[PDB]
Amino acid sequence: GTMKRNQRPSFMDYFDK
Amino acid sequence: GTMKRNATSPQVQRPSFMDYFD
Amino acid sequence: TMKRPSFMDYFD
Amino acid sequence: KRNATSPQVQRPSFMDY
Amino acid sequence: SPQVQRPSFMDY
Amino acid sequence: TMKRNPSFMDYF
Amino acid sequence: TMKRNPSFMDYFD
Amino acid sequence: TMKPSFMDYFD
Amino acid sequence: PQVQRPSF
Amino acid sequence: DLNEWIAVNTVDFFNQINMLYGTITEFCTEASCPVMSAGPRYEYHWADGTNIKKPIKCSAPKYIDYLMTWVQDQLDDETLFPFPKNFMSVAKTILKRLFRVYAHIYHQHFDSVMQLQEEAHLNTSFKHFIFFVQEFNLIDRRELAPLQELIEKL
Amino acid sequence: DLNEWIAVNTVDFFNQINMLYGTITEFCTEASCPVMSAGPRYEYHWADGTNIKKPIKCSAPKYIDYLMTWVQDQLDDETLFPSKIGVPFPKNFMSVAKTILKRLFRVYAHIYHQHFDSVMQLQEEAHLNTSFKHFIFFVQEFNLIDRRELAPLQELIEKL
Amino acid sequence: DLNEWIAVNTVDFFNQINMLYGTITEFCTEASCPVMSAGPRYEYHWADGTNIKKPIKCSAPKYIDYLMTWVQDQLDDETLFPSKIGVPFPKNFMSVAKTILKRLFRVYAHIYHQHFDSVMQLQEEAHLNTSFKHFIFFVQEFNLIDRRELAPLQELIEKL
Amino acid sequence: DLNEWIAVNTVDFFNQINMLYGTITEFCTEASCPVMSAGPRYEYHWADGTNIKKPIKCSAPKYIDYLMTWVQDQLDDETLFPSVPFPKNFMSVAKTILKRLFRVYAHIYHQHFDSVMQLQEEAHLNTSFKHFIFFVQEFNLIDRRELAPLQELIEKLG
Amino acid sequence: DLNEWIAVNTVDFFNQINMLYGTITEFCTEASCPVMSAGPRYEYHWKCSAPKYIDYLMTWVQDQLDDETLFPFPKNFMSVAKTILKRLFRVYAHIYHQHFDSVMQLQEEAHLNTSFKHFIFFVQEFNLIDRRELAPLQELIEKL
Amino acid sequence: DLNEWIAVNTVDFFNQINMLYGTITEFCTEASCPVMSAGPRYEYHWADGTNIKKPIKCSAPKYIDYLMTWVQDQLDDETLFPSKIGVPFPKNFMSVAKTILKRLFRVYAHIYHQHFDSVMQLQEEAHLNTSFKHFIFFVQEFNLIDRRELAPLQELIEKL
Ligand SMILES: [Zn+2]
Ligand SMILES: [Zn+2]
Ligand SMILES: [Zn+2]
Ligand SMILES: [Zn+2]
Ligand SMILES: [Zn+2]
Ligand SMILES: [Zn+2]
Repeated sequence: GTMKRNQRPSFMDYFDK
Repeated sequence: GTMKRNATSPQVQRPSFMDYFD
Repeated sequence: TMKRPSFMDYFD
Repeated sequence: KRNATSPQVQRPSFMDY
Repeated sequence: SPQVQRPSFMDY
Repeated sequence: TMKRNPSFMDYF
Repeated sequence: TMKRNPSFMDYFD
Repeated sequence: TMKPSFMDYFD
Repeated sequence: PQVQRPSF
Repeated sequence: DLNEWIAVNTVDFFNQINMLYGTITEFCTEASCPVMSAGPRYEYHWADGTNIKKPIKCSAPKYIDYLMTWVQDQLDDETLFPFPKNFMSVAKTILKRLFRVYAHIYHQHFDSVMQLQEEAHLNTSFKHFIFFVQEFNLIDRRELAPLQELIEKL
Repeated sequence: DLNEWIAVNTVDFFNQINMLYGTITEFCTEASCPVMSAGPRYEYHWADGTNIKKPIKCSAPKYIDYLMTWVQDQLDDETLFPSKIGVPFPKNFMSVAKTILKRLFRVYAHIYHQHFDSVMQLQEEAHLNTSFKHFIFFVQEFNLIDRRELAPLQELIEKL
Repeated sequence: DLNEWIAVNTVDFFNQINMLYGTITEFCTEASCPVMSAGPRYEYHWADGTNIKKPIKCSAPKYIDYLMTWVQDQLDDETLFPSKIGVPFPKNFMSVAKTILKRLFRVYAHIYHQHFDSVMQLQEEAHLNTSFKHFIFFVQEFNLIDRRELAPLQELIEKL
Repeated sequence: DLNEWIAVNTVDFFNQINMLYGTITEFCTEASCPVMSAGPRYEYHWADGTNIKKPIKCSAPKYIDYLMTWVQDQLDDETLFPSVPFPKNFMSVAKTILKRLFRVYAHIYHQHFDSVMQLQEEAHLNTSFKHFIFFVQEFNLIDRRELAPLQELIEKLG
Repeated sequence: DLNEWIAVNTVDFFNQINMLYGTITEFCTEASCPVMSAGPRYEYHWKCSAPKYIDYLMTWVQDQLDDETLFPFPKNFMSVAKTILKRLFRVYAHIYHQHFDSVMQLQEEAHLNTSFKHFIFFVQEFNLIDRRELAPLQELIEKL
Repeated sequence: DLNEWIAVNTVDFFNQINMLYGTITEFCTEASCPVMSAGPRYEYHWADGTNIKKPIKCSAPKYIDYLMTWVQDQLDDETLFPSKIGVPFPKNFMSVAKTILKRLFRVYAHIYHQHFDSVMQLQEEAHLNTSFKHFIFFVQEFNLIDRRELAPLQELIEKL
């Protein structure tokens, strides 16, 4: 397949306000 | 008289600009 | 260039 | 000198604009 | 109906 | 225009 | 020429 | 008027 | 080679 | 002394209201405002005593038009605005009627004002206006009814 | 960076306008729309003006033709719309973008006032509204059109 | 755009200052005020761009005379302050307004510094204070005068 | 009708993503991004193609390059995008493009969002992404599983 | 190495202090600040006024910075540098205590704090000022 | 007025950079640095002085040499950087400040890329980093340099 699946993402912290 | 006081329907609602001052 | 109420019913 | 007046400068009304 | 394309970033 | 080198402020 | 014996710190909290 | 590994220091 | 701005 | 202060302020607020009303005049129409009003509860009919005795029920655009012409004519009257015996009486009637333009704008066009981002300007002008008339009691509490809750907040 | 954003959005809404008008071109004729207007109260006259320094009174379909051809000519101008990161924006770019957007706005105004019936008949009102909403938010954030030009749709703008 | 609001305020305060200055014109003379000043520390020199360039050190009554006609000439200048919506504000308008407001401020300072005694005798302090407060609120909200220019009355401004 | 709508939107977001990726293209390199990914759990391999089996493992810079080149030619195809009616498999093609364009958003948010904020383009990326997601939602042009890498983000925008 | 760093910092902050004090020199008068102090509990002698001390100070500092034999290093250079920085600190202390309200009115609180922060981290870098001299602003410093 | 604050910092950082480069100028030679660069991808040519127009390809020692004399000359220009309170900032001042800061940045970039080794030997890593952090925090707050120019240190800028 062209799409593969294998600590929170850090950009989400920008939205937590 | 130049100024007339009506008797409004009770369906009338608070003017929009008052909840601006809320 | 620039010089001198029907559709608005849809948004009410 | 003696131009100590109150001009009371008016802007035109909304009509006439 | 143009559907104007800006350039691919790799070209840009 | 302007060049550098109070008895009313007592009221306040 | 220094010798010992809060009007702005309210700004910082 | 306009056209490497020092960043290892920050680890 | 320092540049100090004026006092007053 | 006191007359001159009222005169200059009367002229100043004439300018401010015309500027403010100017921002929404195209949105104040025969269809939108069939009558001069400050909410459903308060409508005004035009009269100036000399030309119009029996007050005419007219639209907000037309009422305000009649008004500003009437007001503008007096400001240009050297016998009234250099004082005459009746100056205060003249000033109060002007101020009393200019207030109604504020009332119409708040009630009928406040959304357009905010959209045009002129709400602060309107409020600042109104605040200055109300404080001005209250100090010298140039307008009766009865006349201020349409905006009394707002005035109390000031 | 701010320029690049203005550029891509200017192109994007231009594409959106041409698509939307395309769906209703049959309803916009010389007979249906003898002049460029956004209701009886608002009429517009075309001028380039380098090619035409005297505003022309023409029909809505033809003006839109002048408009869209005029706008596209500028979009294809590399000195205005750089195709390379190595070519800087002209000093007046924003002024140019503002002028385009000011005139692109008039197409929304004409469609809403004279052909909204036709838009709905095609069941494309949401798309028109979606396109317009994005457009208005873009121009307001960057002050790309003065309040006086936006008059014909003030009530609509207030609702969005 | 903010041009009309700034315009009406500039006119309004212009009217107020002449009224305020008018009440004390009898107390402002060549002997009392040989120069335009706002305390010993602050003297001002007059220079209108069209007639007088190299600034003149002159008395307070005359500077204000030079000043008020100068400002008024601009107010009666249709090209600067449009009486019609179809005439735009000039591009340098904002800059013009600031210079007017900047010089108008100096009239407050002189009245406060040298003639507050006469104001109090007339029991006219509230009018001056009210006018001044409103004026300062206006120029500060829009940064129409540089902080240094406001120096002569800084302590008073802080109390407001 | 709906086909014209998908057409302009596909082109528009193609434009928006390229400018946006363009702003950080120098910071997306072979060393920084050895693989095309959107967080540790989401990796992508490039494929074009026909009997897709053992597609290509490539870098993020190269993957995105391969992509835009692939997308761009379809956009230039008059038989697909009339500048002539739309072909029947048009929808499927648009879905494949939109599905793959999404991955650039995902990569940028996951791997280069710090650079975006420093460049002061956070609002622009968010605006573009919001519009993009709202567009695909109306017609389900991307299934919920494909949107997985940004599902938490998608929830905040709405 | 270290001498050149302190020199440039001393010169740089000298520029900053004069600019910052400059925004309020008119409002710092014989009447407003009759003495050099940073609140009632902390007074400094060069007795003279706050306006005069800083004038005495900055003219004195200016002479040192222009001294090629001091600031091209002499062995006592460090002590001289420590002496200067210690006194420059007193201007911060005075401004915070006596004129902070006026600063915000002019909207320079951010600039003063930034200057102060950079300054304090600098003197702390080499402990160029003893803890006791920094007493008048002790509460502010930990918050930074 | 924002101008006085920007002035001292421009002066402040000009001083810091000359000092820092001073510590390693002997290790920056025509042989070590045949061109002014900030990593392999970034080379700079000297121009927009009115003396030298056609950007000249030269070594880093010379580029930095031409730069600092040019910057210093502007600082000593009373018409550009007023030494008097009674003298206003020129109308184009802000623009002048940006060009200086933009090129001053290039010295940071060159030192980091080509001379960080000697800096660590001198135990000056903290000093260079402290100066740069202050520099970047200053320029970002007032948008004095376009980010496109800041590319050579983007990764470093993010960690601070
Ligand atoms: Zn109305
Ligand atoms: Zn039509
Ligand atoms: Zn006088
Ligand atoms: Zn990457
Ligand atoms: Zn003091
Ligand atoms: Zn080198």
